[PDB]
Amino acid sequence: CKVMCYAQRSPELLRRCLDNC
Amino acid sequence: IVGGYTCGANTVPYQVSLNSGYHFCGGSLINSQWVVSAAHCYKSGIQVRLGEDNINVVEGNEQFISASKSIVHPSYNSNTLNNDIMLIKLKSAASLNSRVASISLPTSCASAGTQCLISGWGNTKSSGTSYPDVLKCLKAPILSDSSCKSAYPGQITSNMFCAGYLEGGKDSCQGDSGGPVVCSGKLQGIVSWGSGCAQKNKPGVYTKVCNYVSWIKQTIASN
Ligand SMILES: [Ca+2]
Repeated sequence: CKVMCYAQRSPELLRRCLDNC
Repeated sequence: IVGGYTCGANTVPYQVSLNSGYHFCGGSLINSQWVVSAAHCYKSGIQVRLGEDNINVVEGNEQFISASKSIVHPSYNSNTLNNDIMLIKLKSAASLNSRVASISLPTSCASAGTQCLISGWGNTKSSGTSYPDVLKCLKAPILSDSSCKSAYPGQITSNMFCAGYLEGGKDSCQGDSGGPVVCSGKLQGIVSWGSGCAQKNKPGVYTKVCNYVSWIKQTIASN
């Protein structure tokens, strides 16, 4: 999940995704 | 965009920046009132910024317009990034001219080998990070189905395609998401995801816009 978060093309949206996993 | 070049001011006239006190995604103007971007760039409080070049300085041809609607695909999956597409309605129509212009939707899908133009204000470094002031450009070919599938085993749905360089050095990157992939004058792709930026055997992966034409058209017509 988190690795895929990182895949999306540290900014807030990434951080959200990261937190959400 | 890693390994690309300075586009020149307003030479990509459908390139939009999405802004909420800062730049967070790009998108494409498809008519005077609607923008295509990535579903994964969904947020509240979006300002659409049209005919930008330098996104840190007011230079002359900008239109700042608030989104009145953001319609993320109903079947968007945050885990797979399948159906990674969003429509944004502008609160009012943009003024259209040479420096702000809509880009056509595809009438068929494109094929492997076709050259395309990918643009954005995303990071320019493949290790480390660096964000440009002005718009960056990259010419990149579409890759065969098998080469894409072979680069990302099990992750490529029928609504995705790869484009780029297997050898490294040249790719889209963080910050470019939502942005256009233009091939023979059509919006075929949307900057979506990839495994690093500009890594060998890890090309980029783009939302296949030709599968969404009817959806786009019908969503627009009903909103
Ligand atoms: Ca500007």
